[PDB]
Amino acid sequence: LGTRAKESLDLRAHLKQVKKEDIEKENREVGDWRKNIDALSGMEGRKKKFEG
Amino acid sequence: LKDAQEKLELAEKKATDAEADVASLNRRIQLVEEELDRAQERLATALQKLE
Repeated sequence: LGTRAKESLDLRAHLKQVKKEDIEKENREVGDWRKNIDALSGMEGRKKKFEG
Repeated sequence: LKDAQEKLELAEKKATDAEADVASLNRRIQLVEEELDRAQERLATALQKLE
């Protein structure tokens, strides 16, 4: 019984390690943008839209 | 000319009325600038609470 429990736990732990290795590996892909605002109180362009 | 005189007077009055609207538009510009700044600040705090 102890041997069976040990082998089952070993297999489960090995699978969990294989998963968790890549789980911790590339977890920085969550870096994205937040798109805050600044009120753009300094835009003083001219009316020359020809490019559309 | 008399009619040109009345026309120039009316046009200068129209200029002055446009200046009164210039004042009102200035007030709109200033208050909306306050709104812009307040929105910048509130958006910053909302994003922080999101974090």
